Amino acid sequence: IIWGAYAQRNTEDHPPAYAPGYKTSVLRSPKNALISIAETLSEVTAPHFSADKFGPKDNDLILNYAKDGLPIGERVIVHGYVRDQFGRPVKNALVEVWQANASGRYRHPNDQYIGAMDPNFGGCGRMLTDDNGYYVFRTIKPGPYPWRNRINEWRPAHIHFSLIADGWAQRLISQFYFEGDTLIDSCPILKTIPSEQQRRALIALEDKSNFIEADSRCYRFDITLRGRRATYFENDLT
Amino acid sequence: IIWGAYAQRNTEDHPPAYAPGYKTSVLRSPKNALISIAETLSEVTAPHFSADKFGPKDNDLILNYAKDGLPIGERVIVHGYVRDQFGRPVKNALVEVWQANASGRYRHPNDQYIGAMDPNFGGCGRMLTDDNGYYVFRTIKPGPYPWRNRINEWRPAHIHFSLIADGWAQRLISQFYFEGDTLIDSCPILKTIPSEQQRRALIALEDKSNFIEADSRCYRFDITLRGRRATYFENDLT
Amino acid sequence: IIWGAYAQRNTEDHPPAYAPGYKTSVLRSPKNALISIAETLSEVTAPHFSADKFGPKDNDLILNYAKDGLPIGERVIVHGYVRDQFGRPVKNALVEVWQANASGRYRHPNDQYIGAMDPNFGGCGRMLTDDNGYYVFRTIKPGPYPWRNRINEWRPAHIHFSLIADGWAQRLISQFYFEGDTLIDSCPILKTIPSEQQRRALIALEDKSNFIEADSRCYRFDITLRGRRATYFENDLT
Amino acid sequence: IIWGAYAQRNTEDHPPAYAPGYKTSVLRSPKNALISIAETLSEVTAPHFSADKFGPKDNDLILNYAKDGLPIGERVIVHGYVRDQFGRPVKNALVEVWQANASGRYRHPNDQYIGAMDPNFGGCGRMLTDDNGYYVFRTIKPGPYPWRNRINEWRPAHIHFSLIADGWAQRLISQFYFEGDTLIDSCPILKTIPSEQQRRALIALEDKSNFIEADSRCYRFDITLRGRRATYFENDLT
Amino acid sequence: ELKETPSQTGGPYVHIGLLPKQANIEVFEHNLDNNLVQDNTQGQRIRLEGQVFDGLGLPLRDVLIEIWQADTNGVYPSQADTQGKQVDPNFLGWGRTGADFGTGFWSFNTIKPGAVPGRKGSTQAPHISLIIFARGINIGLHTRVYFDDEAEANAKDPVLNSIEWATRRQTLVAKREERDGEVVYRFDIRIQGENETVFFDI
Amino acid sequence: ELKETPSQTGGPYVHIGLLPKQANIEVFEHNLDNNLVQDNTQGQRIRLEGQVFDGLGLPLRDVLIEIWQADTNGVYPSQADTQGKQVDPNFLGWGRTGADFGTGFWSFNTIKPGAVPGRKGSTQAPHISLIIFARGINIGLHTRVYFDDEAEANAKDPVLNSIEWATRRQTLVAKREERDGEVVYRFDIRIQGENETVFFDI
Amino acid sequence: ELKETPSQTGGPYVHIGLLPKQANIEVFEHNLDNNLVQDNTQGQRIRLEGQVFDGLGLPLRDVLIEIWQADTNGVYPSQADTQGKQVDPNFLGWGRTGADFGTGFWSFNTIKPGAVPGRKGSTQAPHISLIIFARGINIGLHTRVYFDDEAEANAKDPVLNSIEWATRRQTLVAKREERDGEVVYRFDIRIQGENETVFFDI
Amino acid sequence: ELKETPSQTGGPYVHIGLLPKQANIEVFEHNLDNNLVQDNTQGQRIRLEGQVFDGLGLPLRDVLIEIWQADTNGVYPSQADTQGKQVDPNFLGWGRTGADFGTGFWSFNTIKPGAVPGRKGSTQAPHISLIIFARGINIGLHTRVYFDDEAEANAKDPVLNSIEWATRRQTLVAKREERDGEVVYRFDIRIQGENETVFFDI
Ligand SMILES: [Fe+3]
Ligand SMILES: [Fe+3]
Ligand SMILES: [Fe+3]
Ligand SMILES: [Fe+3]
Ligand SMILES: [O-]
Ligand SMILES: [O-]
Ligand SMILES: [O-]
Ligand SMILES: [O-]
Repeated sequence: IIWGAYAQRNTEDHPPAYAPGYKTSVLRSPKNALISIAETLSEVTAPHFSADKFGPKDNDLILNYAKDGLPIGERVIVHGYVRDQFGRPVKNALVEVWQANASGRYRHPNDQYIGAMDPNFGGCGRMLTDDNGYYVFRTIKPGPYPWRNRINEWRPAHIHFSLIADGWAQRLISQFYFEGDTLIDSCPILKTIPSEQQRRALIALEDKSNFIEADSRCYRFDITLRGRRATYFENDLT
Repeated sequence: IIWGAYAQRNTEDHPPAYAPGYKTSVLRSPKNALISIAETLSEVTAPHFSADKFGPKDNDLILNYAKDGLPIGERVIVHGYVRDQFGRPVKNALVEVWQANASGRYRHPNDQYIGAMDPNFGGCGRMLTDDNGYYVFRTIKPGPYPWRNRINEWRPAHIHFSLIADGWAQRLISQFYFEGDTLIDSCPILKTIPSEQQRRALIALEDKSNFIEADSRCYRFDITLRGRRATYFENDLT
Repeated sequence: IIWGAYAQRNTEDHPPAYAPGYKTSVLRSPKNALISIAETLSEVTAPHFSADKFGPKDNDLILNYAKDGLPIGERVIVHGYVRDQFGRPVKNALVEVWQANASGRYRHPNDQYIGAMDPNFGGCGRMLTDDNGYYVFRTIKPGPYPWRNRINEWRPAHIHFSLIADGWAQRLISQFYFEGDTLIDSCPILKTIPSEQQRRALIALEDKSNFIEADSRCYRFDITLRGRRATYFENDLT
Repeated sequence: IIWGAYAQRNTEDHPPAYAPGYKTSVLRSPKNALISIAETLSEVTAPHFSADKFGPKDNDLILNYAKDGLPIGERVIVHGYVRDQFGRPVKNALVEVWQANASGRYRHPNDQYIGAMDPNFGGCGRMLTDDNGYYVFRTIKPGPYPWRNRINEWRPAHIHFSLIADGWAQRLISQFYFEGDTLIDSCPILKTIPSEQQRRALIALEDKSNFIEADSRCYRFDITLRGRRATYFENDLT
Repeated sequence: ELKETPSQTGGPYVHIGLLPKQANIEVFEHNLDNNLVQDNTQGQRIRLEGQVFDGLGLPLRDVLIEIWQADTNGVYPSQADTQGKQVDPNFLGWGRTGADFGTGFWSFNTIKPGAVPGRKGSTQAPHISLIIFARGINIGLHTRVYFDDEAEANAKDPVLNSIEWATRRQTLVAKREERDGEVVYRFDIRIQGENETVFFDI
Repeated sequence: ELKETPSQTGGPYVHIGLLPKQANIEVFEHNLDNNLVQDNTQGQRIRLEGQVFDGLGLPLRDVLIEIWQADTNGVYPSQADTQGKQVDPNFLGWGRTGADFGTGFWSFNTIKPGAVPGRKGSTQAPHISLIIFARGINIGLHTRVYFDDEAEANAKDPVLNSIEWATRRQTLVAKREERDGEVVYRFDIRIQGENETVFFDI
Repeated sequence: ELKETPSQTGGPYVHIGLLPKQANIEVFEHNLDNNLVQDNTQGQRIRLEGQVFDGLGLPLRDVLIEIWQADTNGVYPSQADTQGKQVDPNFLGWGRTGADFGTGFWSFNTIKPGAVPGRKGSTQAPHISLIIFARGINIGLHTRVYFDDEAEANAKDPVLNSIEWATRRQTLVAKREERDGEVVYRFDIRIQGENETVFFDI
Repeated sequence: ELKETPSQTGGPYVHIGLLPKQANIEVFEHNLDNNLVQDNTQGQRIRLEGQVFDGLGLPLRDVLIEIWQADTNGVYPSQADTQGKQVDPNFLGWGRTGADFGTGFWSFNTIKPGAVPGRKGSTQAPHISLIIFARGINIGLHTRVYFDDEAEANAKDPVLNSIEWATRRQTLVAKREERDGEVVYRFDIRIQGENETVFFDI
């Protein structure tokens, strides 16, 4: 198999840069249209991160910053599969997450929300997908939190995630939410996404058979990255 | 107005005593049918609790047990109205609540769940409804928790509540849940209630206009107690 | 009752500042997003207008400018209630109206429309809502009129209204229309309002039982202003 | 992969112990609720049966007891796949079947039904699923038969089956039926199963492309057993 | 018209969340308890105690019980009392208790109530109204406690006579005992099975 | 709960229908105007004036402006003022004006307001709340006017500091000038474009 | 995800169709039975026997029983055993039997199992896992057999202690007897009623 | 076929959650940073730095930037590189940095990349691929950094020539400077407005 370029990103499946309802986007969006280019080696390559570098608790947000006790909040496991748009598993992709604690508070001086800080919670994790594109991490369910867009704006609970995979063209950062959260329908950031089917693609689903008794609940959440097409005639990449 | 008896409790609107899916009910339910009686002064009277006895933080579960800091978890206000079945407000009724903390852990040696304890959270509160039957308290949203019915059973987040009002016949203890919680559809305890419309009557609704910016979310939850009928002909109570 | 801030204005329930179909908005709309602030005494206060200052014909546009005869056109009474978003009546609010005459002509040199002027019609009125939030005025039904947006643009008949109530944050100016006017569906100004349910909120309804025989027709039109929330815990306003 | 416990049996997907319409269950059902336990090595292990022990005709009910001729009745092949609830094939599971002959008569002195015995039919078979969880056996289609529940009760045609697989917790005995049999809708034993979707899960489907010309018809029937979950954090089994 | 909010079990911590003080949760200054006798309370002091048993005959150690009763003259300390008599001003008439965690016994220190009017000019025998909440109990169970030394009054009691199986009436009669000068009424409650206590829909 | 009535532009005659007197429509005996100073009003008299410009830089001659402010001691002549201080009884605190048809200038004769409490014990710098209505403006635009000679107070003002682009704060500061003994604060409003005035959602 | 195939009763001929040999149906050369002891099997030989009774107290003569157990050192002859110890190679660990048609007794010849690890480093007392199938039983009933001469181990057993009604734990203990040199454990099973045997959802 | 998961802004703490070490959150032993030069890395060391400005011209202090580049010989340390040349084994080719909280400057210590093949036998000029994430940015913005001292190569670059407004090509050229012996390329990014940097859909 000789690989060609990544399929074109479908702009209608993503938020536009300028989205007036999310006020901070007004001064941080280009006024010119993006210039599309034909891909070269630069866009179809990406770095490799070796497993050797990761610690044993890197994907365990419950214990990786625990000092005297366990963090307070709902114990949850989140797992799922990373695949490309043609359904192929994405192997050894770097998945990084960051989030607030159970009160909706981030661990930084910049966050001044009255929600209480948890001395035993850090809120950062990372993992590599396996050969089937599978990933799993454990954490405390984040609390929703207020922010100033309109004065009484509130984000639904969410976990921020980032992926570095096989090609630079696949680089993606987003946020996933939890099935049933009522704030999901009111969030101006989630509403920047044009279609309802794509908004639903960011909702992690309750996976009841995978709860661990007297221990943790579990959510299922799959991620799809852009896929490369195979070449059977002229290979112009180079 | 001369008052007569409380309208008959509609047994079809409540769970039955024997409910096999909630296993603990099998040995704690009478095998005989309840014996219905005509009401006397005993059933239409109840005690009075004076406001003087309540402390200033009795309805503030966020601060009433806070020692060195604030409890960890989602800050929420819950408010609503207590009315009788004919729509009359229930005045000066004693409303007591108890619940788990953000991890789903109760503050008692008996609870051995691994969810972490919060040294700044107690989980008990009380208030008197005002003249319009209004009540309001503040707390941390409880986390769902496991329990052993089937080994992997999980209660949706809930707050336990109790009411002592005008007549002993109105005495009621129950539990309310939060709009959107996906565990609500699987709970054997909530499923002891026969009708879907009555299951929905225990779900507290998100009240977005009443959120307090950069502070707390708010849920609306109304409660209905049995009502007395007026007498216009013979008064047999006595 | 200790009052807190006004509920946040729901921007989705109002027209956006920039609305290309209403051409004059293109150069008179800010390019920056509005900056939301937490309310202070400045935003929750407003002036008081004493009834003593109003004349007896201030709410009677039929007679308040009549010199030798009555104005020409359809005699109509318009009445309704002003309430806040939580349903509370708005008492002693200043309601001012202005409009064109039966030909669709305003009483100003600037209006050069060929529709005829009426020497006995002025087109300005005002009133204070009573304790139930009720208001009533009498007038001549305005005629629709042309204007230059696209060259053949026509406004449906409308009466302009303004309200100064309890808080500066409630300050509102708008326009209401008359049930059945076919121009309502084509107006670019009414179409700046995003939702159909909100467009319908500006349509005054025929109130047939309240017509006055051999005299005047009557329209019913209610207005809703932003409401304040009550405070039960910390009062941060001050 | 480190394996954890079997997912909890979903009691709502199975008949209850006490089912009054199947009269024999009234005195053979516990009155206490079953006690759920957390699994140990005892529940996740099971025996192994070696292929060496099975004879060549063990899965051929048509010939395995044929003495002078072939049994009388409809020649049918039944095949399908055994999988766990997460879709994984169940390998080398012991599948045993037993059934009546074409007249609905079992080969035992206890069965006194007038339906005729077939000297060339035994009615017992067994096989091991292969690596894909596939199984296939051949037999004579059983006839429906009367039994005394209500005096005129009749079982639809059925074949009894039993499975011993990887874990003791998967141990299952049941019965499957044949697509279209009209007795299926009237059977009190099949009606002990609460949901219609689960009743349909016991109906073997006609597999027309797999009939063998001038020879036998074929039915397709898949079986699902409880599945184990994988462990990625603490392994408490031991 | 509205439907009554549906009941749900008090659950496993009902005897903790409604009696925090006892569970060492010191959130309230004034706590409700099982002592209905204040210093000037009128009437003869009595102690009511017993155990609650499940269908296997074992005592429940997670039950929460409350009682409601009239003062010494049969008047309820309630605005809904229409008797036109003044009530003892040093009597709440209500109490709450849980069962000891080990023993399983529950108790109240109260006063023996006086007779209260029944319907249509009848007279009820002295009684205490009792309700039970616990894990496994979906709706609080109502019952009444009568006294064995009031046989004469019990025989003419409207409610007791409205129980057609005369044999079950006796499950509602507590037994008087005298522990070193104190009067105690033993009242055992059997939720299920033989000698199942009568429960009312009131 | 109800949705707020939707806003609509004031339209081309908003500065006429709300100030009839000026448009020579003499229907009312008592008319509202741009003069907040009565004879016994306390405080230092000031004149606030300026122009409103569209995106092409041209002044709007059909704009209608109103202001709302506190008296000389920072008290609002409003029943919603919870300060517990008595307000100047000869002060309405509100005014309305239009722009001159030719020049395009608008103005108010008022008093310099005193400092008003901010939230959580803070103190706001003196300011006047201002709203603008006109054809092409779909919802009244809210802004505030601060004073350049109050630099010290402006630097600690909650609202001004809540504007993250420090460069935009200055669009809210009016410039003090002294015309033949009278104090004038010039405040120009730019609806769109370079040096666009800050507008608030309040 | 898929739902587990629903259970159905074994029906009236379950003890015949799963033990054909005994019902004189000679279709298989190698037949499964109730004898778990092979000649080199290690451990002390024991005989486990008893009867299964319905709610009227009558023995079931159409029941089919299977048992699953560990070898003499508490190791399961299963690939899912993660103990890292070698299992007795002459032990299947499973057996099947029916009840005698007249008497109603069932039995197995096996070995007394050794202790098996419990969860989180605990140790379970020796036990045999047992399942019962029969007409009228909609889903096979799971129970465990413990031994009366292992009182010390039984007292610290996780599963037995997870049964809150201590009185029911005893229904799971078989009684040791010694018939002419052979050790026999009598285990009677009561499906319904007084002294109802505990059944587990595993 | 599946749709790509939709992007969402990195949000306000993206430069903290992806660089915890810098935010004093010490959860990882090995941390990713902005230094691509290891000791044996080949090539000429350079420092790339600049600022990112919003539409008002103010620098973003909450931006997170990553770069991806080839080694000194124009080979990518990626299994998808099909050049058949061996890559420098002491080079990751990727780095991540945030902007200083006060100054607003961001920087990387790396090596000047060599030329990489373009499509259909063309040759690209040396470049570094860059992506920007931040609150208010809904999808990461892609751009490239070229070097002013490579004018000759830049003039024949496929990508640069595919930008039809020749005037915008220059926004992609960084300026070489020499600070006390060290080579620095200054690259400022303007998200909106005059001299808006070119961004690509790749
Ligand atoms: Fe966030
Ligand atoms: Fe609970
Ligand atoms: Fe108009
Ligand atoms: Fe059968
Ligand atoms: O509970
Ligand atoms: O107009
Ligand atoms: O059968
Ligand atoms: O965020």
